[PDB]
Amino acid sequence: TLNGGITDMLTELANFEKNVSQAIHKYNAYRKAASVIAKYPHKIKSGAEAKKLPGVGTKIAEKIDEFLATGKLRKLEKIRQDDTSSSINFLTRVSGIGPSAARKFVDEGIKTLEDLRKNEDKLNHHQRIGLKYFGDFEKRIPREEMLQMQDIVLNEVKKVDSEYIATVCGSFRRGAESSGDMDVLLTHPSFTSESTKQPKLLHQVVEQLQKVHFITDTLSKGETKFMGVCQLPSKNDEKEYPHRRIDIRLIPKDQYYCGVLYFTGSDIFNKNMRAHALEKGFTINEYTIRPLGVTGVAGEPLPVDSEKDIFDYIQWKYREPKDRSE
DNA sequence: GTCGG
DNA sequence: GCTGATGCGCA
DNA sequence: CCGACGGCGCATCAGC
Ligand SMILES: [Cl-]
Ligand SMILES: [Cl-]
Ligand SMILES: [Cl-]
Ligand SMILES: [Cl-]
Ligand SMILES: [Cl-]
Ligand SMILES: [Mg+2]
Ligand SMILES: [Mg+2]
Ligand SMILES: [Mg+2]
Ligand code: NA
Ligand code: NA
Repeated sequence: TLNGGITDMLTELANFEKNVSQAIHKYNAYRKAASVIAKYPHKIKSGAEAKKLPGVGTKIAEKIDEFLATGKLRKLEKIRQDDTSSSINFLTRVSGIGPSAARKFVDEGIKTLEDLRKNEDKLNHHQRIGLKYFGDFEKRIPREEMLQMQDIVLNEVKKVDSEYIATVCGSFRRGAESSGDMDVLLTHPSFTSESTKQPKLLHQVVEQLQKVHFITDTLSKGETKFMGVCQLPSKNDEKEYPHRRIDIRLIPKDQYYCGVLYFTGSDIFNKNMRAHALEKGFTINEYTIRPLGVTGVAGEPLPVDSEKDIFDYIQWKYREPKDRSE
């Protein structure tokens, strides 16, 4: 892809800053730069050219000049040669191990997959599941499998209560040929911004998906959000499907459009949409869009009847989910 | 790391 | 138990 | 030129 060398380099640096340096704002700056560069319709041929883009400053331009001149970046060559950095970065790939736990682990001599299995006693439940399924969670999901997964979830939900509506969001909604995981937005008429006259609405769905053995493990679970593991059924003598990450959010029914916008993403698109909203005088979350008061405080929710309504308020033209990807 | 207050 | 902060995570 | 940068759910810990 166009400018793929550069957006790789920057993505790699972003990961280093988040996972090793624990410099989350440099992570964000590198990701914003990579993002704007990726949508730039011309081959970048200098740092001075790239610098004109929003989110590319002096230091990224210097890096782009080195990479363009040489085909590499010495900064990234040193990071790659540092075994400690590589170990720390690697352990963050385990679900439940973030940058702080990876460093502690590496500080205690736990550097490899082998080391983590010998030291299961130091891992919490989430981390144990992330380890057990490590290879499986590194794989993407063909859209073909996502369709089978959607079919099971929509079916089992319908059985619990035909009034539930479940929408598969994330990269799948955006039209991706493969997905990292499955994200399911759930609504039910008894859960609104006004009140909750039925308990256990998310719990009912989760336990039904457990009863039929689709959901296999739980990483975390509250009233509105479920994070776990699932698996498609396979045929006799066939290799098993990989276990897959699944997220389910229950959103108030009257807030469905803010919900589905948030959950459709991508993440960078959401952050750029919310930042733009901020500079247009609004604040957006998965529940509401509200006008910003002069005290800084947000006002009451604005009426929303579609995703496009949210785009209209901030004076963006409507982007279809397919155009919300990086 | 970038950009704006 | 709380509030507030941190860690890990979602898009 | 120093300090803000989307926004929040769940799990856990600190200091009450
Ligand atoms: Cl930072
Ligand atoms: Cl390189
Ligand atoms: Cl559970
Ligand atoms: Cl809404
Ligand atoms: Cl809200
Ligand atoms: Mg996803
Ligand atoms: Mg997900
Ligand atoms: Mg993600
Ligand atoms: Na710039
Ligand atoms: Na991780």
